[PDB]
Order: sequence, then structure tokens, then C-alpha cells
Amino acid sequence: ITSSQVREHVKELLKYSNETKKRNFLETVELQVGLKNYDPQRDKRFSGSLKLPNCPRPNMSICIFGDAFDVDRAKSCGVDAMSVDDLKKLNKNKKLIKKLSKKYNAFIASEVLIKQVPRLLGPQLSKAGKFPTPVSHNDDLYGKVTDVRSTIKFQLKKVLCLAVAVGNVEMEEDVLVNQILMSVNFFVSLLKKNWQNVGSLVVKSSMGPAFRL
Amino acid sequence: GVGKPRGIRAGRKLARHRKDQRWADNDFNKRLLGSRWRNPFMGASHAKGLVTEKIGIESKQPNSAVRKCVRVLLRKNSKKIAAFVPMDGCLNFLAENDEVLVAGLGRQGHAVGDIPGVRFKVVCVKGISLLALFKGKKEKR
Amino acid sequence: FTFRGKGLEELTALASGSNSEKLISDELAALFDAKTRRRVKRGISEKYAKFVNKVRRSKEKCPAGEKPVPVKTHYRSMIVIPELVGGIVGVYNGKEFVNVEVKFDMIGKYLAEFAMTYKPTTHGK
Amino acid sequence: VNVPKTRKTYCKGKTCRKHTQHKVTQYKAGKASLFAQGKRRYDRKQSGFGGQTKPVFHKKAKTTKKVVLRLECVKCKTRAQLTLKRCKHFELGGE
Amino acid sequence: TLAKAGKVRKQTPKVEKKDKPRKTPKGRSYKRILYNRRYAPHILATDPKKRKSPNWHAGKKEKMDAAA
Amino acid sequence: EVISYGPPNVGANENVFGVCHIMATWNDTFIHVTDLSGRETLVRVTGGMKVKADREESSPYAAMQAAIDVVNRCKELKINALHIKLRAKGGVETKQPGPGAQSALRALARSGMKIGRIEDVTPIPTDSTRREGGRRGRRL
Amino acid sequence: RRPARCYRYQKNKPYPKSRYNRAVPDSKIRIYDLGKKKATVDEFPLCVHLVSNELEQLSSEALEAARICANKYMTTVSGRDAFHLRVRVHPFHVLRINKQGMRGAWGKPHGLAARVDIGQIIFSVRTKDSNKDVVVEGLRRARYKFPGQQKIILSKKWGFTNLDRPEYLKKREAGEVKDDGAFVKFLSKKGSLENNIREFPEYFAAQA
Amino acid sequence: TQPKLFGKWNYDEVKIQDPCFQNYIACTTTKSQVFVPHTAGRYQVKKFRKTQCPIVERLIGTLMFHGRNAGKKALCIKVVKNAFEIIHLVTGRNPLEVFVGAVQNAGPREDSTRIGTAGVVRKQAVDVAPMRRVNLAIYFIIKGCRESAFKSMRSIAETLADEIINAEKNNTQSSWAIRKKDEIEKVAKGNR
RNA sequence: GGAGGGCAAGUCAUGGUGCCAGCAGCCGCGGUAAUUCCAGCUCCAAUA
RNA sequence: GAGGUGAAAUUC
RNA sequence: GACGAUCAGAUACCGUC
RNA sequence: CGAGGAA
RNA sequence: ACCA
RNA sequence: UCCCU
RNA sequence: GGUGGUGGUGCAUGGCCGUUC
RNA sequence: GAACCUGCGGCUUAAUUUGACUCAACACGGG
RNA sequence: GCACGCGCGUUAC
RNA sequence: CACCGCCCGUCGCUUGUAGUAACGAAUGGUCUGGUGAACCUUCUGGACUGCGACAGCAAUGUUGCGGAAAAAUAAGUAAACCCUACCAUUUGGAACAACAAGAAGUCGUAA
RNA sequence: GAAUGAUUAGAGGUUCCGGGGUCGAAAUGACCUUGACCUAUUCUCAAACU
RNA sequence: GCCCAGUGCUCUGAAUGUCAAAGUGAAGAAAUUCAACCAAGCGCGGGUAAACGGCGGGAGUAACUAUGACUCUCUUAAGGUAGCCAAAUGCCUCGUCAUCUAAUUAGUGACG
RNA sequence: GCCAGUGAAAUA
RNA sequence: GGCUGGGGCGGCAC
RNA sequence: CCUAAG
RNA sequence: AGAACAAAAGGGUAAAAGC
RNA sequence: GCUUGUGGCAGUCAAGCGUUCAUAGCGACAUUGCUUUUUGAUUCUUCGAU
RNA sequence: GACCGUCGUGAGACAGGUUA
RNA sequence: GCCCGGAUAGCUCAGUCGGUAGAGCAGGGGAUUGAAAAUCCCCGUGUCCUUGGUUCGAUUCCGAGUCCGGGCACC
RNA sequence: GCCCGGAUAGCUCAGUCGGUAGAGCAGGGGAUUGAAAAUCCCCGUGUCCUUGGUUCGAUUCCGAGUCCGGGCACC
RNA sequence: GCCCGGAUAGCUCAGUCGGUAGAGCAGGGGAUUGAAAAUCCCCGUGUCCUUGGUUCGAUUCCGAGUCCGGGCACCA
Repeated sequence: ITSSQVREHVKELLKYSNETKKRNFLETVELQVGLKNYDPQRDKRFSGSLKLPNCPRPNMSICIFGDAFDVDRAKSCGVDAMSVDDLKKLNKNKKLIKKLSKKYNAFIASEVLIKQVPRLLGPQLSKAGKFPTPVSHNDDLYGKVTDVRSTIKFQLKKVLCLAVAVGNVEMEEDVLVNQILMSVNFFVSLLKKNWQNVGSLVVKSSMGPAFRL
Repeated sequence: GVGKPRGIRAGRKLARHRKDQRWADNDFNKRLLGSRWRNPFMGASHAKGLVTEKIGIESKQPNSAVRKCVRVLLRKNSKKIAAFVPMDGCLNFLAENDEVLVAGLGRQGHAVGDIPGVRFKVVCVKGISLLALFKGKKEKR
Repeated sequence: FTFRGKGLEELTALASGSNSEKLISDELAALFDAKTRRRVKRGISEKYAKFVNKVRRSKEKCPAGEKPVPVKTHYRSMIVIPELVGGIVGVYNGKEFVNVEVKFDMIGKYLAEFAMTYKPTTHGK
Repeated sequence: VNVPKTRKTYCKGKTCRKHTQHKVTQYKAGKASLFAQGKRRYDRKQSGFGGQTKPVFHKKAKTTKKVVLRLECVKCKTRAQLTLKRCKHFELGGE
Repeated sequence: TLAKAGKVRKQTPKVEKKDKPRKTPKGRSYKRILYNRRYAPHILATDPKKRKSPNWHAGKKEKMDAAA
Repeated sequence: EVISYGPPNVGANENVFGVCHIMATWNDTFIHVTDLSGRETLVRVTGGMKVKADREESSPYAAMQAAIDVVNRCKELKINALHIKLRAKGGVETKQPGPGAQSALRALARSGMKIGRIEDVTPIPTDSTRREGGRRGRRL
Repeated sequence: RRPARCYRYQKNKPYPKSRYNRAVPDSKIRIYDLGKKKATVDEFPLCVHLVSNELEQLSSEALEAARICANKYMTTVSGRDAFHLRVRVHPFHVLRINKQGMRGAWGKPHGLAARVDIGQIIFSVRTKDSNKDVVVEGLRRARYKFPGQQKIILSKKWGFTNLDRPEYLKKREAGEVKDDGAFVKFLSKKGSLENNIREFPEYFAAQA
Repeated sequence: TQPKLFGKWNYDEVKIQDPCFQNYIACTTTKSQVFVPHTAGRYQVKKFRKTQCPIVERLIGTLMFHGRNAGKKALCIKVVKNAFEIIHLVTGRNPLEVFVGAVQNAGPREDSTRIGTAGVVRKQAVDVAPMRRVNLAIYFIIKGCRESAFKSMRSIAETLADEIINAEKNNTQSSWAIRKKDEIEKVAKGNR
């Protein structure tokens, strides 16, 4: 709870383990948070790294599609399909628009809708996990998929999600919790007023918990 | 007893009482208060006069009619008099300014049931009885 | 450019045909309405015939100075005969005689149909 | 009297120059109280009694202030440039 | 009015009076005749309840003869 | 459960007493309940609280509702018996009970309620003071 | 009114007081011909006219009175068919009056009169021979009215009248107005027509 | 053997459970068991004869009641027969055991007597009699039928049928009849 | 000097008038068939 | 809520 | 006297003072 | 004229 | 007559 | 049934 | 000097009829 | 209330025959 | 007889 | 002529009337304070005249005495007149006002 | 008896739209009386007309 | 006599809105600048005229005629009450009728 | 739990 | 405040 | 007074 | 060029200066 | 003190009154004037005495 | 100096009336 | 004495930016009543005050007199 | 002579902002009454003073005028 | 010139701590009625002043705008 105990989630919580000495192999810590919890559309992000610094952790197939040319916008990589003859029948509704825009990351496709997005395609999907975000959709979905694959930084969109990092095993305290904060930027604060907008969260590394608030 | 007192010594009382309680009579109260002398004739039975003008008067209640009347000026008295000219053509003889002889109609007071404020009768024109002028074979001037 | 019912002349030959006997030859009969046909075929009066000739003299003797001698009649029950066209007959109504110029159109119709019998109503109060 | 919000009124700044659409609001007011020299000295009376100062102020107005047109580009990045239209009363873009 | 004076009399047709056939006895004679025409014993004779009116003879020539 | 307030003493053979005052005017009716000392008010229901039209502020109906309304409130005070003090603006007014009188009582008895002694306390005066109207009074 | 002192002279060029002097107390003689108008232009010939010999201001109202008594007799012994009394003066120059208790004052208009140049024709009328003395005696009237004045002269023309032009119009027996050039003869002069004339016509234009 | 109504409707198929209506109705009698609702009877003679009238005869009567159009029982007997067939085809019940119920329900139990004193119109609480109750019930039922039945292709034998059904149900939204039945009591419960 | 009543005397199928002229002591007469007006007739009363 | 009237209304 | 109400009208028959 | 106001 |  | 007539 | 008159007075009247019933 | 019908009033008209006027006039004078 | 005002009725929605 | 009956007052209208009190005047009468004709009486006065004596016989004259006209006088009776109060009898007066009488005037309705 | 804009007055239309009349009276031809615009005339004016 | 709306005065009164200085909170690094509450007073409520003073106006409106106790009205607290006058207040005014004069722009008595 | 998720808005 | 056929009320040739 | 009455 | 050119009056203005 | 509108006072023309006739006696309209005890303008003389 | 009317909150103000 | 004003039947009284004259009451003939009031239709009655002008004509629009009718009169 | 205020249905007075216009009373026709009042239902009414101008449109906004009203004219 | 309150049906006004717009009266339709009231049912219309942001949405929440209402203070 943004208090002294931050370094109790960090410093005092960095060698908890669950057995004997402390092992003999590398470490793996971070600092959990989110993306903005807005609705993955209107406003929740912009630009600027923390860091932070990371990438996947497990899988990365997100979202990118629109026309017959959006497939190759997911061929030399791996993404979801919006289909062509579906935006007039079933390419969006609940578990539909989901499918294409409901993965884990967010979305990195382009744009093309017309008079249909106030309760179907572009619509039903927003806070679900996608609704047309900033993925430099013009050359494709790879270069700006540096904001959708690796490096990172920590593009935090769709539904929660983000990253963190600072050191290895044991050598951080005030800058461990203050490294977790450092592992937060346009995700912990931003422009006009943004020093906080949530309730709680989690964190650790592999040991056991962090802040007991 | 009754109200009146029956004493042989109380004559005086009864006397004064009668003289008093007697004023309640109009006939008495009338002549007693030299009233007769104040009327237009000054008690008199008849009076001479000059015709001031022949005027007509309307009948009262159930009757509707133009009564013939002459406004007369009594001589020594000098009063305005309302005088009813009798029978039919009568007023046709009364010329304005002539001399007329007038007398009352049934007890000096109420005029004949019909008339309004008239208390006199006309009997002579230029000193010629009306009746006389009323019947051809008699007189005319 | 106007014409007339059935040919004013055909009728003068139709009425005064071979047998110009009864004022209304059985010819003219075919022309009139049932009511009229009824009457003639029933019992028409002779007076109606001397009245006829009275118009006759009025139509010729008068110069083309179009001044017809008005013929007077009470025979309001008479049905205009073809030869009766052109003359101005004075017809009684109730007060006086009405002068009416007989047009071709008023044939087969009762001579009374023109002598207004009453002055309809104007108003105010 | 119907102005039109933003209209390319050439202008400059510079570090810009040429034209540039300018979002053009009219000018408002601004409090002063307790900063103005006007105050720093005009706090007086002198002082157990006072009055004010020769110009204070009942004169005779004109019944027509002025539009403080405040044109300002966005590319030129600067700087909110004032203009002066004079004629009241009126109001922004109708039209 | 006024000019309406004696309207009646002026409008009345002056009838004349029947020039006395003979005479009307004035004196004990008249009182005598009366005595005879009414209080003479022939009238006090018939019922005093059924004797005629001293003027039923309104001058009616038809009832005038019937009586005499 | 419920937190009654009648003194801490029950018993289907232990009678509770509440003094019910009832004033019945020809305009309004009152129903009051109070300690047998009458210095602490409990229940107070008047016909006015029971209807809309000012004319009905009397009524037999208003007496029923104001009556039954009190009995319910009374079972909660844990009181079952009621003493009745009946009045009717005695003063210098029709010392006769209103209409919502026999109506109020009746309602209390029907809706259960036990009835203690019954008094009539319309204040009859010894003298008097110039009544309503004067000399001739309500005329028409 | 205010007498005839603001009377005949000059003392002021000519304040015809139109566009520049707005308030001209309206005229006085809104008549002018009052007589047997719509005349024949034959018929009521030989005109006798009333000339004034004296550079004056024959006032406003004055000209009126002229008309008044003018017609009065004109008619009163000759008829509505007899007159035609052509006004023939006419009254411009708005004169003015006067009224800081003596310091620089211009006039406010005060009645419009007219400048009888000494020799000018005034209220002059025209009628047939048999009206001579009629007219003549009458105009006398005026001379006696109106700040006189007086020609009561007998005339000729031109042709505002008879009017000598006597030998003239009595010569233009044949015609009326142009005449003028010689071309589109739409004044039925007689008699053929066009053809013949249009022969002779250019028949000379050609001689040049 | 038992003479069924219109030839196909057992009378003994019904019984009057409530005691109120027991004598103020016809289903119950031997004489009442008629094939045809036409008796040209002589009811309406004494001051209670109306009772002995075979309930449906009453219905037919109250039914031919609008002026010009009516006055001919002949037909009305029909409109009532078809209506019974139609009521059966819907609840397949002995339509008398329907019409009967309806009669018992549609009769107001309370009314207000208008008793005015010097301009003011006051009312009192009045309990409605049995004979009056039935009379009102039928009068009411039929009254409504015509209501809709007018410029409608819906027929009386249909309107009526549809009515007798809901009238038995107490369906306050489908029976112009029971509407008043309730309102009359309600308003009456107010005036009381 | 009267003739509806008081107050003796017309029940004239009389003429004129039409709430006008007028009568009438008091009742009341009179507004087109007046028993009271004007007048005829006949009657009554007191009778130089 | 009283009060007051046929109803109510100023009134408390 | 001041007010409500009632009345076509009410400084009146009722009502508040 | 679409079932007809005060009566 | 009003009541239905 | 006596309210209305 | 009559006849005749759906011409006037129902307040001059018979006869008849309506109303109170 | 509606359109016709018929009586009464009214207003017209050469003339619109006239009686009757709250039940006790008005499809009544057999209209 | 018709700008209309009444009263029996006839036909009907 | 019977509630569509009677009927009251305001104001108005129509036709009229001059009362009671006061004041004015007229006639008459009385009081108050004065002026005061005339005449009875009174004190005067004494033309004129009668007598006696003396101047002459006489007209006349002196004086004594007596009667006695005008004049004048005081007290008195007191006419008229005036002033100061009061009585009686008559008679007078007006616009507006007032009173009297009447009605299917007007507004309402008291009884 | 020139532009313009004012203003007098009658004349002539072999003239058109209407208010009065006529053989008159319902697409009445035809003349008719006041206005309504020409046409050759008459009368008198202009700082802001020539 | 009637007017408490106006101006004044004056009462516990109003469930609520302003309302200064200190005192409090919030923000800067302070200076300082924003805040919230806050006595009276104000404004809201009541009484008050032998307190200042006030006291309307037009339409219709039969029983010749003019007429208003009649009603209609638009209306501000209230719409001049007893009483009283051409008066030391009355404009027109020398008011109109009397009365006192030969005569009255004076007097007095009337009338509104 | 969540990839499923409805609803007015999904949580350890 | 002023200009003002003298001041003023008025009007603004302030 | 005119964002066009620029 | 009798109109039109916001608004007074005058100037001006016709492929226009009017639309 | 000018000026004289306004006041006052005379005057020409003769349509009219004056019953017959314009002028005995008066005169509409229109027009010429005198007057300085009205009144109105004006501000020259006199508030550094009327 | 002093009445009243009438305007004015007041002071006063009336080519209003009244008196010394 | 100058400033406005009305003049209209038997008596009290209105008038397209002239061209025609009216109700009211008196009034006589009716409808009406039992008769009458009241009321409703009808009659009637005149240089619209005398002069001069304007017009085709004036009661009217003009101008003066005229009678009676409200507002102005040493110092 | 100066400054003010209106005017709207037959009458007394509402209303508008530039589109619409009203109420009360009167009145016309039925109903109740024996008949009138009262009362009850039904109904119709407007150059928004004349006047030019603006405007797409004027009762309404300007400019002029008529009428009926009130208010100043002091030294 | 500051400081409070409001903007809702034709009128007067309620109104989630973001999910519906509701009273009372007027107006209208009907029953009742000697007349008029009072009664008694049933209805009628809403950018919830405007413009954007918060939210899945918002009469509501916040900023800003115009208007009206309150108040309090000065004025050379």
C-alpha cells in the first residue's frame, strides 16, 4: 500500500524460499501491476518506457487482421483472424470479436469499418481485450510489434498485463521496491494526474508473496 | 263604579271634565277655533271673483275625465281659487276676466269624490246664473 | 356554329304532313314523352286549335321588323307544338299575362313551364 | 459578429512564418490583488483618514467595450497573438 | 283638452216635445186624478201584492191598450 | 428477534394496563394511550392521520383505522388491557360524545384488546361562559 | 397679412427657396386657365391680354384675388363657355420675416410672390369676337385689384389666340403645325397621298 | 332417459354448491331439463315467477334486447346455441357448468343507494339480493357482448362465448361484465 | 227638482254619446247593445 | 393534526 | 370593525377573530 | 348519418 | 309520479 | 315508496 | 222590402265536445 | 342530433283562407 | 311560397 | 280576479300644498322718558264803564269807590306728537329646499 | 408647347380597364356620363433639376 | 373613521442565505493564495399610525326629462368616515339663491 | 481461475 | 457642467 | 449593423 | 437605366459596383 | 428708443344689404394707409443709484 | 413675524389665499 | 368688444374626402286586450337659420353678418 | 404652443416575441316555468385607429397624422 | 464586483450517491348533477437549459457557457 513496506515486498521478500540454504541457480523476479484498466480503447496509454524491460514469458499470439492482406500480416509470425465474409454475419458479437481480438497481449491490426462499430465489430471487444490501439499499423504488424513481441519495455494493453525487472538474485532494496516502481512509467503514472488509479495487486519473484496488505 | 265620579258635592269636577274631554270633537274644535273665518271665503257662504283662467283637471281613481275648472281671484279676500264649472257646456260661457259667484260643494272640505283639490262651484257669469245660460230660453250675452 | 334538336323543318312537314288534321299528327306523337302522348292520344281540346291559328297570323302578318303580336291565353296546359316556335304568347299565371318568346327548345314541354306562377322568396327581418 | 474560430490568417511567430490555422478565442480578465505595484504603493490613505486618488473614477462610459481577439496558431507553436476588432455588441461564429 | 267642451250636447239631435194634446190639470185636480189612477178602490181591490208599477206604462203603446 | 419495551414481565395471566383517552368531536377524533399516571405518552392516533378530506376527519372509518392502528402498536408495547377515559370537548360545548366515539372503542375490542374500567370525563362546568355564537347562535 | 411692405423691389436676389429653403409656406394661386378650358383652338379667338409695366412683385394672395374677381365677372355675364383666363404670371420667390435679442437674423419664409417684369403679360385671357367688351370691361376689374399694373391690351400672335397671325392662321386655312421638314407625312394634308408627294419629294433631293 | 340441452349437454353435469343461488336458478329442476330454451312460458306473472325460468331462456331473453335489431327469440336461441358449441370447443366443459359459474361470479354483492338531501348526493352501503344478483349478472354479461360485437366481424355467438368464459374466471381484464362487478362493489365500498 | 241603491217613481228592449262630454250628497255611473250623461216619452215628490 | 361547515375556507 | 364562505348581489342569516 | 348535448 |  | 311531479 | 252569405261578434246564444276527472 | 314527411310560428307574396296556443294548439278542425 | 325558430312522425347509422 | 297573491323603503317621475316656529309689515292697545294745544281754577291786570265829592249852569276835567273786557300767571285735567319697552289681531315671503298624494317608474325584496 | 420632378385648366381621342343610363339586362352587339393613358395645347416652379 | 404596502420604529421570532478582524484547514520553499466554518448587522417573519404620513380613479344602469341608494368593471394598504365650507384652504370666481342697499368684486344665510 | 463468460458491472 | 435673444424648463448648431 | 453585407 | 447596391443624402456603378 | 405684426383708426373697387334703387344710411371680397395711451418684438441709454 | 391650503422625505417652494 | 360653438319635422337631437335627410316623442291608422297599459309595424310633417361665393348641383365644403350658448376685461 | 399615454369583437378591458389574437358582458338558438327572471346546455365576432416604409411575412418595428386622455409653461 | 441555489410536463416543482423521469394543478374524456362546486375513475407532453470529458452506459458526476433567482460588499 504505497508505504514503507514496499521494501518488505522487495528487500524483506527476496530470499524467502521454502527449504534450505538458497539453491545454486539463477534468479527470476519482477513487479506486478497492469495496463490502465480503462477499456482498451478511449484512453489508457501512449509512449515511453520505464523500465521494466521484458517480453513474452509464455506465448504472444495477439491480434491482427482485416482484409485478405492481413493474413500475411500474421504469416511470418502468428496471430488471429478477422475473416472477410464474417463482418456481415459473424466476426463480432461476444465470443466472436473476442476470437480475433481476444488473446492475451492486445491488438496490432489496422483499420476498416465504416458504419459498423457501435455494437458489433470494433465495439464488442474493447475492455474485453482490444479496440484499435496504437501499433503503427501502416507497414505491417512487426516493426511496431517491437511493441507486440519483444523489447519492451512493457507495452501494457488489452486486459491488464505488463512487465518489470532490475537485478538478479540478491542486491536490491530501496532500489528493489524503488526498482519495481522504476519498473513502472506510463503504467504507474502519466500526463494530467496519474500517480495512482487502482486498489491493489501482487508481486514476488518465485519465493512467496510480497506486500501482505 | 265607573270612571265618572258620582258625588253630589262633585259637580265642579264633572263640569270641568266635560268642557275638557269635549275638545275631542272636531265639529266643536272647529267652530271653537275660529277656523271658519280663515278659509278663502272668510266664513262667507258665497264670494265674487274674476276669472284668472279656465284650466282643466283630471279625474281620480276609477274615473278618467277632463273636469272644467276656473281659477278665480276673490275680491276682498284676494286668494287663488280652484272652481269647478258645473254642467255640460258650462265653461263655454265663462269668458276670461268676467265676474263669477262661487259657493262650496257639500260641506266645506272634501271635494266631490271625483275632483282632486277643488273645493268650489261656479254659479254666475257676469252676474248671470249659469243654469240660466244653460237653458236656451233663459239668458245669454 | 349551333343547330336544333330534330330539324325545325322536318317537323313542319311532320306536323303539317299529308294529314295535317289533329294539331299533333301521330308523327309528333313518336317524339313526345309518355305524359304528353297520353294526353293527345287521350282527349285534347279543340280550343287548343283555334289558339293555334291565332299565333299563325301573328307570325306572318308581322314584318321582319321582328315585332310579333302577343297572343294571350290561359291555356297553360298546352304543350308547345313545333309550329308554335317563334311567336310570343302572353300566358296568364295568376296576376297578369306573361310574354314569352318561344324557342325551339321549349317544345314537348308545357306552355305553363314559363309563366312563373309565384315569385320565390327574398329575405330579411 | 460571426468570426469563425480558426482561420489561416498568415501570421508567423516566428520560428515558423507563412500561414497557419489559429484557434482564436477572445481575451478575458485577470485578478491582481496584493501583487500589483499599483497596490504595493496604492495601499495608503495616509492614513487615519483618506479618500482615494484623483482618478477614482465616476466619469461617463461608452456602452461598447472591444473584442480582444486572440488568434493563436498551433504549428507556429507560438504565440497567442492579439488583434483588435471594435464594435459591440456581437459574438463568435454563427453564421 | 278645452276645445272639447260640451262635445256631447253639441252632438245631440234636438228632438221636439209632443205639443200637449189637451192640458194637464194643475190643482186639486191633478192630485185627484192620481188618487183615481192608483188609490181608487178598484186597485186597492185586487191584491195589494199583485198591483202594477205606477210607470210600467213606460209609454208602451202595445201594453197601453192591453190594460185599458 | 424483536426487542419489546414493555416492562420485563410476561404471563398469559398477568394483565398490562394502559389508559386510553378518547375525545370525540363532530369534526375530529382522538385516541390516546398512556401510563396509568398519564404523564408519558405512548400511542396517539387521530382521524386526520387517517384520511384526506377535512370533513372525514371525524368519520366512523377514521375511528376504525386510528383504533386498529393503535392496537397493533400496543401488542408491541406488550400491553393488552386498556382503561378508557371518554370525553368530548365538554367545556361550553355539546357535552355529547361525537360519532367516532362508539366507533373507536368498538374497534379496540374487536381487534383483540382487553378493556379495563370505563369513565366519562367530559368536563362539565359549574358555571359557564358565553357560548358559541351569541344571543341567537348558529342560524340556518 | 403684414401689408405690402415685403413688397415690390429686390433687396434679395431671388430665393426661389426650393431644395435649399425647405418650408415654403404653400402657394396661393393653384389655378391657371380657370375658364372655358379644353377649348377649340379655333372658336374663342381674338385674345385681349393684361400686361404689367413695372418690375414688381405681384404678390401671392394678390394673384389670387385676381383670379377670384376675374372669373367672377368673366362668367357672371358671359358663362362657363366664354372665359379661359390663362393665369400667366406665377409665383416663385419665397419672401421672409424677422425675429440674442437683435443679433443676426435671416428670414423665415413668409409668402410667395412673382416678378412682373415691366412689359410682362399677367393673368391674360382669350375669347371670341362677340365677347370683346365683355372680356375687356372685366379685366378692368383686376387692374383695380392687384398692386396695379395694367395693359388691358388687345392682341394677335403667333397663335396663343385668334391670333394675328390673323392673316397667318387665316392663311394656314390649309394645315396645322408642321409642315416642318418634308418626309413621313403623317399629318393627312391631302390628297392622294404619299405616292405623289414622295415623287416630288426626292425629285428635288435628287437635284443635289 | 335424460333430455340433454340442445341435444348434447347433460344438465346433471352441474350442481349449485353455494346455497344462495340454489332456488334462484334453473339447472336444478326436472321441469328445467329442456331440449330447447324456448318455452313461451308465463313467467313474469306473479311476483317471483321469473325464478322458475330455465337459466338459458333468461339469457336468450336478455340477449334479444336491442331495439330495432331485436325482439325475435327465434334467432337469439341460435346465437346462444352456437356460443355454447364454441365455449365447449375451448374448455370442452359442459358449457352450462360454465355459463352457470359466470352467472354466480358476475353478480355484484354490494351496491350504493342514491339518497340525496337538498342538492347533496349521498350514498349508503347496500347488500345486493340474490334474484337481483343473478339478474344483474346476466344483464351485465350480455350488456358487454354488444359492446365489442358492434362494427366487428366478431359475432355475438363468439363475443358472448368469449365472455361467458372469462366471466367464470373472474378475469378482471377480459369481461366488461366483471369490470363493473368489481367497480360497483369498489365505488360502493367507498360510499358505504 | 228627480226616476240604479239610500230616497217615492221607467222591465221603455227609444234616439245621440263611447271612460270622451258629463253625472254623482255617499255607494258609484260612462270604454258601441249606458236603468245615473245629452234628450224624447211616461212616471214620482213638494207644489205658488 | 386540531378547530369549524351543508361542504370548506381564513384560523392553531 | 377585520376577515373568511354563501350568493346574480351580501359590508345579511353560518364560520374565524 | 358512424348511435346523437341541456333536456 | 318516482323507484328497477 | 313519497323522495321528484 | 226580402232572399242567400265558410262574412263579424263562442265574451249574446243554443246543440255538441275538451278540461278539471 | 340526421335526411325526408306533415302541422305551427316567421318572412315573403297579387294571395299565400282562417280557427286553435301550458297540459285543456301544432298530422287537431276527420285539414 | 323560403334566411330561419318550434311540434308530432317516417327511414337509418 | 285567491303566491304567477299581497307588499316595503331609497331615488325618480306625475299632479299638487304652504303648515308649526321666527322675522316683516298693517291695525289696535299698553309701558318708559319728554315736548305740550286747549280749558276749569288761581294770583295778578284793569281798557271800558256806574256812583259820590271837588274845578263849570253844561261837553269836559281831578280824585275816592265799584263792576269789568285784552294781557299775563301758577298748580291742574290733558288732547295730540316723539322716544323706550311689550301685548293682541291680521297679512306676507323666494330659487334650491320641504311636505302631500299616486302608480305594471328604478333597485332589491322587509313583512 | 426641352431632360427630370413638380404643379393649373379645359379641349381632341374615330382610345382602353369601370362606377352611373339607354334599345337596355345575363360572353347584348351600340352608344353613353366620372376616372384611367396618349395627342397638339395652358397655367406656374426647383439648394440638394436642365 | 379606514388604511402597517411605503419610511421609520420595535419582539422570544425565521427549518435555511451573506456577513470583519483575530482562530482553523488546505497548497507551495515562503512570501504569499485558495478554503471552510463566523458576533452583530443585513435580508425573512410579526406588532405598530394620539409614529411620518396616506384616504383612487370609467362604464353600463327610465317609467316627460335630468337622474343613483343599482350592478359591471380596471385597479393600490386603504379608496374621506363622522362631521365642515366659495371659510384664512375653492382653481375657474365677481361661484349660484336669497338677504342687507336707491346701488354691493363687501358683508351674512344658505346649496356641494 | 483463466482462453469460454452473461449481465447495467466478474474475483483468489 | 456648459452653449442660451436676459436667468429658467426645454433643444444640442457641446 | 456584415463570416459576408469581406 | 425608371432597379439594386445595410443602413441619411448626395456621388457614383449595366458583360457592372447590381444577381 | 426704434418697428407696428398685433390694437385702434380712417381709404380706395363696388358684389352685396337697404322690400323699388349699388353709395341716403351702410358695404363682401380684394387692396392702399395713419396711428404710438394696447400688446409684441428689440437691448441702444441708465444696477461704478432710476 | 404668523395662518392655511398645495408640492416636497427635509430645508423650504408657490405671480395661490390670509393677517401685522 | 375680440376666441370657439349650436341653428335640421310638432319639441329635444346625427350626416361618403358633398350628390340621400333621420330615429326619438307628440301622432293618427292598426296588430294586441275582455277593455286598457306596455309593446310592434305602418302615416305624416322641411330651402337642414339669412346672405354672398366654390361645383353640374351645397343642407353639407368656404366667407361675413345672425340668435342663443361655455372660456379673456385701470392702477 | 412644448413633453407624455393609449386605441384590439357590440361594450369594458387582456396579449404578441414579427407568424398565433383574447376573456367577461352583450347577443342569436334550444332547455326548464303556466309566463317572465335567474339558471342549464349550443353557438358567431375581429383593416388590432388612418397612414406610407422596412421585411419573405407587420396588430406588433420605424416615419407622418387624426382622436380621446393626462402633465409642464418657472426668474 | 464576489459568494450561495436553480435550469425537468403548458404551470409549480420532485428526483438512484451512474441503470425508471415522477408528483400536485391546469387541460381533456366519462359517471354524478335543479344549478355550481366538491367528489369519483381514466389520460395527456419531456435533448431533464447548452457544450464536451468520466463510465458499459449518466436526470444524476466534474469543467465550461448562457440565463434566472438569492444574497453580501463597495462606488472617484
